[PDB]
Amino acid sequence: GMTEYKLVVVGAGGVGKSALTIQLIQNHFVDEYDRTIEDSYRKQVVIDGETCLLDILDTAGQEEYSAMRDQYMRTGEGFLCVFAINNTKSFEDIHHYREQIKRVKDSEDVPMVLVGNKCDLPSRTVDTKQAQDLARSYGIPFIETSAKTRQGVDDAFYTLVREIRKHKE
Ligand SMILES: Nc1nc2c(ncn2[C@@H]2O[C@H](COP(=O)(O)OP(=O)(O)NP(=O)(O)O)[C@@H](O)[C@H]2O)c(=O)[nH]1
Ligand SMILES: [Mg+2]
Repeated sequence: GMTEYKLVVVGAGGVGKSALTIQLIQNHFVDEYDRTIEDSYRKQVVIDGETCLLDILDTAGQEEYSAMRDQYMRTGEGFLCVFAINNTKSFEDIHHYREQIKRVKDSEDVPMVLVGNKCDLPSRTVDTKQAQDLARSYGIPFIETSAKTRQGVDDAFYTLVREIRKHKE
């Protein structure tokens, strides 16, 4: 049968977790206008020649909401850790999300991808090489994305699936 992947998108408020998830699943960019909440989004894709089902949990970046935190972190198979390249604080916050995940999973080897989003904007304060250097320290892939243009979006999620598959040997 088809394998399903429970992917969890985490990161600071406003970095574009929802917009990435909606661009991946629905192929359009949300900004000014209203939208209905779902929080869990599903998609069939072919990655490296194997069809699979993606189940994406789009988490809140507000720290005051975390009832599901140890929940959705416990049920997730891999994590997209998102910061925005114009938000130094959200890049600094990656450490805290990676530590939360490691604790909840009780593992030093959790499938994860570091995502630097909003790479269409000119106001960059996080250098690509600095984020690459951090991802190398963790041993995980780094991808730059734009939910506005779709640059990198498929690649970020598919790379996470490839990390889960590699882990599962
Ligand atoms: N220029 C640009 N703006 C983006 C990009 N991704 C998201 N945004 C904008 O940034 C804002 C925050 O995006 P949103 O997806 O709601 O962020 P979030 O991480 O889910 N927020 P929260 O943690 O509050 O749930 C929105 O105005 C959205 O249009 C991107 O790649 N480029
Ligand atoms: Mg959101």
